[PDB]
Amino acid sequence: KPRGFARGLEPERIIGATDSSGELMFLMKWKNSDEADLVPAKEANVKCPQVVISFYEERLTWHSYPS
Amino acid sequence: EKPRGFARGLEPERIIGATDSSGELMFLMKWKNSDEADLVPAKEANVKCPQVVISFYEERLTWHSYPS
Amino acid sequence: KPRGFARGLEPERIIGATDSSGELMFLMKWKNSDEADLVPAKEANVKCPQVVISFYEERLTWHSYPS
Amino acid sequence: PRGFARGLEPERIIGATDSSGELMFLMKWKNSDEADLVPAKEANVKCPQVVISFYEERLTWHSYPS
Amino acid sequence: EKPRGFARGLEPERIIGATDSSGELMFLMKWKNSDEADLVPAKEANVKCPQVVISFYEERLTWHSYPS
Amino acid sequence: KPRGFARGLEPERIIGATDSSGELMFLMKWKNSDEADLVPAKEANVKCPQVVISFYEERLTWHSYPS
Amino acid sequence: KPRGFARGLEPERIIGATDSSGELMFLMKWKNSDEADLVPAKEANVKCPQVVISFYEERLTWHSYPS
Amino acid sequence: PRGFARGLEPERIIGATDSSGELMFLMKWKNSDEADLVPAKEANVKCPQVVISFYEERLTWHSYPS
Amino acid sequence: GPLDLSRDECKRILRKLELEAYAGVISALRAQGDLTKEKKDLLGELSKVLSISTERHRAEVRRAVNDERLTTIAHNMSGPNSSSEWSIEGRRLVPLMPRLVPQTAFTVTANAVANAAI
Amino acid sequence: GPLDLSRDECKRILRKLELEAYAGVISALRAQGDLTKEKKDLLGELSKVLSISTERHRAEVRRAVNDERLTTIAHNMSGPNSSSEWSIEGRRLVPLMPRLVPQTAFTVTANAVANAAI
Repeated sequence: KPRGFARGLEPERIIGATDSSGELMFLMKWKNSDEADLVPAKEANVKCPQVVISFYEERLTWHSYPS
Repeated sequence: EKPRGFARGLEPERIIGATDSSGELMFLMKWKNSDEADLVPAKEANVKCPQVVISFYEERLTWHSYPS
Repeated sequence: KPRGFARGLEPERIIGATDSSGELMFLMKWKNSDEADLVPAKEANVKCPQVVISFYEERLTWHSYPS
Repeated sequence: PRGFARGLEPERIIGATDSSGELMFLMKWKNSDEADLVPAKEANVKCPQVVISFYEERLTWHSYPS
Repeated sequence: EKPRGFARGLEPERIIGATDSSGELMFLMKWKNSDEADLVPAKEANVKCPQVVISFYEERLTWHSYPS
Repeated sequence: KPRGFARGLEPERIIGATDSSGELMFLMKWKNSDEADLVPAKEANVKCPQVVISFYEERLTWHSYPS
Repeated sequence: KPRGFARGLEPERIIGATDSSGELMFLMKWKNSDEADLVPAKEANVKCPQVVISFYEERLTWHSYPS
Repeated sequence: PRGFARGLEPERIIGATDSSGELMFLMKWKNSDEADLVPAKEANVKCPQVVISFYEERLTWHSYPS
Repeated sequence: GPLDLSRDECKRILRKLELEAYAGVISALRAQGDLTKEKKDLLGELSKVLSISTERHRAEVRRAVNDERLTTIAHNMSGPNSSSEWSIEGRRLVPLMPRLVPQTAFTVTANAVANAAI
Repeated sequence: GPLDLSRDECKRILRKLELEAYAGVISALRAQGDLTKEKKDLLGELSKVLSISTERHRAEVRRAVNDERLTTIAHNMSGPNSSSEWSIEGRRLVPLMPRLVPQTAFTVTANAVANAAI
């Protein structure tokens, strides 16, 4: 079964992110499907830039700058 | 022994997570002027910082069938 | 004629929502009235925050996803 | 004039702030030592990859306690 | 029309010269906080800034026959 | 025994000077006394400034020199 | 007649200075002679350094720094 | 330690002041970015040409009016 | 000639001098040790006089905090605890979130409604 | 390695950073125009915090006043009268005297006396 963008669906909203795999991955909810799956940030950055920007923008908080 | 959650006397900045434990909704709260976020009961946050709670939900709203 | 919150009625509960208009709108059921109005979340958020929160708490969704 | 009005190519965002009430980015333009603030709403569409690069580089993790 | 010498209300810093004119000893006075030095009668300087006058003379003292 | 200004006499006039001792000294003639004392210029300058000035004013020297 | 240091006399005190000749010259009073004459600063700087230093030191005044 | 106590060769005097009550020179030493104040009485004998150079370069003329 | 500068060129040079001047003070202060109230007030007056914005200021602080050489000098001059206050002074907006894990993969999902009055 | 600096080397670097920092601010301020009370007070606080002596300060002012490029920038930014106050701030001790001329070739000459009591 195809997964990620291979499902040919439209990005709705990124639900979460993680780099535990060695690269940044986004958990993507696609329009009209409640089955979300992982997509590389490298791919999402290109295919759905505003969806990626929204994910980050709505999670901004002030934080001290580490040493 | 150290204060936790709202007892730290900090102003809420933004909720950055939510989970279930023992059977109660909890929010991982990022407080203003502190890098250390911690858990607070949703029941408490709903009353003390409603707009912060609403913002958390609103910016994550998705649809079963996308509207047109 | 007054519509939505302008009717001066007490909110009972949000029966539904939609953002197809460009902004999030809530279908509000008012106490003592079977005539529901679509009102801006912008307004509902400050007029009846607990009613809004209750709406979101009924739809909490945690995702399970393939590795 | 300032911001995108300068007619310069965005190079990279060096800072962000919501002190004005809206999200603003301190933009560093190509071939220029002078950086100015531009609305995030505007940078988002005019240079989406510059904005994404900015955020991705500063992504900060915070685990749940227990 | 502008004030000259002690009338300028400045404090003496150092006398940098002395000459004869019309038949009266005059001192070229360098004033504190001003680059412009001007003439003042020795008669006046002797009274108003004796140590400044003495310093001018003392540091220029020479001998007809050097003492041993 | 008290010498120089320590005699408490009123200065009459400086009759001469010399700095062979390492510092300028004035040979002071005191009023009502034919016994002159060599006193430090350091002292005479503040004790009797006008007497000192008078000494210098009698010896003003302007130089003429070859080109 | 020899002049300046050529007179074989000892420097006592510099009386004045001028660069009107194109170079800095000092009017030198020699010990035991009331006939002072001009000597190049370049020469005096080497032959009687303390006499030159004294001349300058006793003429120091605060002054603004030109543009 | 400071001044000639540093055991460095004097390079040039950059300033002078009598604020302390005695004439002091701000000395710049060879092979060192740190300058310190030294008594003029001391510099006069230890490096007379450095002192003379300092004064000669700053010699300022003032004519008599009339 | 070198001194034949246009009004615009003069403005550019001045702005560069102002930025370099501010950066230089930030570097020197960071090297001395952690930020203090005295130094914070001084920087406030300096940024005012040199027309340095708040966010340019914070970026310069981060630059200095991130400099290992200045950090090492500070450790030698005033010991550890030489960056806590600087770190707060150089605070920035960042996407802050827990790494994705099923138990935290959260979202609110709703069934969209119609329109107007119903 | 680059970060292996002795305590003494750290002190030398810090002192250099402090001097360059002060010099940089002097240059920037001179380029803006003439010295003002506001700027003088700022420099006083800066020299205190950066341990810059009064005479090192005056020497830096003279350096900036003597810089034709900074002077030219100042003239373009705030017009003439851009150095009167700086010139006073950078005041220095100088041998001040009239050029030698017979009428001014002056000295006090005396006949030396003996010693002790006479």
